[PDB]
Amino acid sequence: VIKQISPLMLIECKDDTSSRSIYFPLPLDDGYKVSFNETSNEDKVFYNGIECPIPNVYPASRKFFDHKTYNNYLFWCTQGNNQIKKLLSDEIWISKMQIGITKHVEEGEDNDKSFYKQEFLQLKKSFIYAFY
RNA sequence: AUUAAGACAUUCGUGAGUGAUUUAUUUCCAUGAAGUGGCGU
Repeated sequence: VIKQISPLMLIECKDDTSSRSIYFPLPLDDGYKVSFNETSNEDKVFYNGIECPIPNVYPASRKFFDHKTYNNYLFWCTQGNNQIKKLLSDEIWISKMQIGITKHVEEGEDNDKSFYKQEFLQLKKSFIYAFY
């Protein structure tokens, strides 16, 4: 019966019929322009293996890639009026840590495993999961 | 039938023990039980 299942989508349903804003993770080079090998036979890299031509990442806006200010992996993106709308991961999801026990009242039970910690996530109000 | 299912942050636990509303302080200071005699030169 089931033939095709689309990847799970993050959909923002705000108000009215309007439209569904499909949210995607930010590509790992959002505002970074990578400038690969200027072919001059020199300055290669060994990626645990064979030749690879020395990526050069610039802030696409010069300096170089500073990894102390790299946060494209904490962002989610959606279609805009010719610019990318960036939403932080912690705004989409809310995290909760739950303490759980077994009251164990009785008389002779061994209190040996009566404690656990559970992480529960909550999607923001105007956010739904969807797939085809 | 899906890295699922199942599980009270619960059991025990006195806001309690010690502790003078006590110490210091004159109901005292001033003050006359006193004044006058009267009647017929």
